Amino acid sequence: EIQLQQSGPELVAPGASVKVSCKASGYAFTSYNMYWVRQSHGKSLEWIGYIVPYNGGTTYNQEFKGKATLTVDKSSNTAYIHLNSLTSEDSAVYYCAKEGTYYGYDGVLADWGQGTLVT
Amino acid sequence: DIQMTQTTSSLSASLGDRVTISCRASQDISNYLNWYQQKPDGTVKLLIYYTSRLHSGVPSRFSGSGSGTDYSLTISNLEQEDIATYFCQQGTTLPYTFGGGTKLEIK
Amino acid sequence: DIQMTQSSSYLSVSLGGRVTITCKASDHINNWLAWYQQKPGNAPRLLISGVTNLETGVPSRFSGSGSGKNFTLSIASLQTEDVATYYCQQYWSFPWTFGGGTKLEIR
Amino acid sequence: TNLCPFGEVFNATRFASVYAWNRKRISNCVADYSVLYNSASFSTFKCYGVSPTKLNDLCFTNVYADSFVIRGDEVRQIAPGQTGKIADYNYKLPDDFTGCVIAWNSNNLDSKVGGNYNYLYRLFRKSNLKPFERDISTEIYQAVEGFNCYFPLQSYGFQPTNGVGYQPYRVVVLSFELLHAPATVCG
Amino acid sequence: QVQLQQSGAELARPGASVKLSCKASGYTFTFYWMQWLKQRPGQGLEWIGAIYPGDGDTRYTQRFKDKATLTADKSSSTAYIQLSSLASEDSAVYYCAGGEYDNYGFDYWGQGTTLTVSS
Amino acid sequence: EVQLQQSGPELVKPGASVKISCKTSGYTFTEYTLHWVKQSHGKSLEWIGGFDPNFGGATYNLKFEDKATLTVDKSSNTAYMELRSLTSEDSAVFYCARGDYGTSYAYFDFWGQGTTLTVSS
Amino acid sequence: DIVLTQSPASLAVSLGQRAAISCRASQSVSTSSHNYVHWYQQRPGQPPKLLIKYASNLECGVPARFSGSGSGTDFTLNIHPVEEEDSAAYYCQHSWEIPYTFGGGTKLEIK
Ligand SMILES: *[C@@H]1O[C@H](CO)[C@@H](O)[C@H](O)[C@H]1NC(C)=O
Repeated sequence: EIQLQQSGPELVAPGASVKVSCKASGYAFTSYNMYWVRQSHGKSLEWIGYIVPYNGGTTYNQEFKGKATLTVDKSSNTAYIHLNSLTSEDSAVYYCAKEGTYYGYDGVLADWGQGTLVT
Repeated sequence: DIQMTQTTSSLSASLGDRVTISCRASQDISNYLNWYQQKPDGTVKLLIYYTSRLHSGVPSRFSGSGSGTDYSLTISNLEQEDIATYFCQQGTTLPYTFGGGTKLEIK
Repeated sequence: DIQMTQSSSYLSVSLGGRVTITCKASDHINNWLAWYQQKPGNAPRLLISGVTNLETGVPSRFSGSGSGKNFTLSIASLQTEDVATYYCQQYWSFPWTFGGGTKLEIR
Repeated sequence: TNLCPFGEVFNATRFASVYAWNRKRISNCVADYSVLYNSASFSTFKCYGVSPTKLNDLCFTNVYADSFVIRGDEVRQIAPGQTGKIADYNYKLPDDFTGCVIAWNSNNLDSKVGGNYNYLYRLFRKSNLKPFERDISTEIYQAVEGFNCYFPLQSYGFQPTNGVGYQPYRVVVLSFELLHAPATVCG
Repeated sequence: QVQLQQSGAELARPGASVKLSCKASGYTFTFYWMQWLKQRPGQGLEWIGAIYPGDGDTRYTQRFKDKATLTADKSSSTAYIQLSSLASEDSAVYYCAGGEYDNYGFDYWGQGTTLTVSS
Repeated sequence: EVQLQQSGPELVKPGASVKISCKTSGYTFTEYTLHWVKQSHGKSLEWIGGFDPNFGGATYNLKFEDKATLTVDKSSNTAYMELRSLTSEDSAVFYCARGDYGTSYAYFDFWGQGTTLTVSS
Repeated sequence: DIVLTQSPASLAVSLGQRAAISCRASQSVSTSSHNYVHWYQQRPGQPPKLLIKYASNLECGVPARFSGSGSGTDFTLNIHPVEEEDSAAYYCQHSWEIPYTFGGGTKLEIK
């Protein structure tokens, strides 16, 4: 079905970099914008960036324009997120959530991955 | 009124050579440049529509490239088959402004 | 960026009653307000795309409403399976900010 | 001052089949998209090359509203880059597209109990289309009606008891032209 | 196969008016632009203008604004140019060209009508 | 069962208003389009274009978009027609045809008696 | 605007022999499952009544002597037994595209 599975939890030292994956499988991967979101423990969600698979053009939030760089791999239907120049505040769980298969509106997210907790 | 100046209006070559044709625009047309071919009979057809190699049903030899203002068509293997005046055009502003055309010829 | 506040970040009302969560909007979002539900240990799940259109497969207890800038989600009869966090969301301008949150705890 | 017609292209009584898709050129009138904004009817409102926040704060030279009706499962092939039947053999959108695909769901209109055999789509074709092309050649494609020579079109069956992936989603594809020239349609 | 069928050679007298024709057939003429050109002998092409046969609104250049006039006949699938206020400078191999997508060039072209102005 | 009867024969002056009604009874009105067809002095039949009850709209024929307008009051069980600015050539018999449910009609099941229209002064 | 031409424009039949009426269309109004041509019958002063729908399937409630067939560009209608009621115009129709057009129409006369 529409299964979005990510890597396990990640532990990193400050001033370092890690690349979290998100393997999509079970639909037309080249037709869906894979979005990305973050959630610090027990607080609201706020955006990171979203990636279009066939073209690669991405949009970003102004708070992550310098930190997070999004890329895609059309071979295995995985969209990876690269985080550089990390810190202590940027430790949360990261989701990759495509939109619904029949709605279309650009914002809504109706199929979320597991969630990768980063330190 | 961007002014497309194909500075060369005639090229000399022989069979089998890799010959490139150029075209220079005043402004920056933002990758909206085409490359036609006008055989002596008048039968003019398109070769590549979007500057970076996007060709339209023509043989696999015609592949150009470029970026910014200065673009350049390129034929890798030549034959008397491809002897004509190759035009360049910009699609970004009205009125469209075609090029001079580089009449190929055998040396 | 538009930002959106919620009525209370902690809500406590009796089981089998009625909850009326409200979501305020900084600037005008025409209709494009969604609603999510995260109960601890899982990823959220869309409940009401648009201001009222429930997602297929969500029980008919949840029924959202609103107009202008302040909207409201309300449950008909609570159960022990609907005590989760209820994140507001907008999709009008690119910073589709989620709301703060509201954790339901039975009193 | 003139408010253009999205009213003879959006709430039309009958939309054209996929293989022969209509097109209206609108220009010289102020484009008020506030009738498209405030509605929960439209399933998809996906603006490419533009953001739907600003559609009322821009000026263009032309708009090209291409109406048709496809199957609910195939409303994601109306987008730059995809593949399938609606994208290859029926209606292909260019990569550098700048418009707003809008595909709501009309199942009460385009469906009958026994079937609605009016809306068609081209199923077989030699090559794939070129951006914004259409072809209405209904001659028997070949790979007389028999083996290895079967008609290229096959109609859609739209009963109300189909699910969602087999329902009529009236698509509309507004296409804006960003050309350095006198701006005709504004906001 | 779409061809833009164009008239044969035609000659005129200085002071008269000529009406060339470009009968497009094989594709939906009423949907896309028809762009008229003018190739004087020994130079590059020179965009005369264009017409949208659907509702008939034209994009005129500045040099050829007063002499040339563009019309179209939706029923017979043909497009017209009327060269008026003739002179010896109106000798050229005129052409007609159009395509469904105008940011991707000119797909289909006419053979050419040579107008010769002599006595 | 299905029985349609239009208004009586009507003589018209060139360029005037005419309302060829069609009162339908015999089935649920909101489940069948009510098309119109014209036949003039032994002519072949030409489709005017027909209404759609549930939508509230119409799909006209290209050649008749100018002079024909269709109106419905769904509670009165009637679909109307109107001819204005009509030329002396269009004096014919207008059959209040019947089709299928909206945008799904192929064959005209039942027709009407016929409204012989004659244009003269 | 598909046009429908029928010939013979006036047919002569004997009251017992086989008949044949043909309607040829400009395009090929046909699908691998449905042929799109529907035949009609109009006596003087009568509205048409659908003889055949989709060029094979007969309506229920007709003399059932009309059986027709045709695939692609050319369609054919048949009347194997003939009698007095079959003195009418045998029209044609297509449900292909929005402009619906009826053929010229042939006339049947008994001998
Ligand atoms: C179509 O017509 C209905 C009739 O009231 C109107 O409500 C709707 O807004 C119209 N659609 C558009 C896109 O204007």
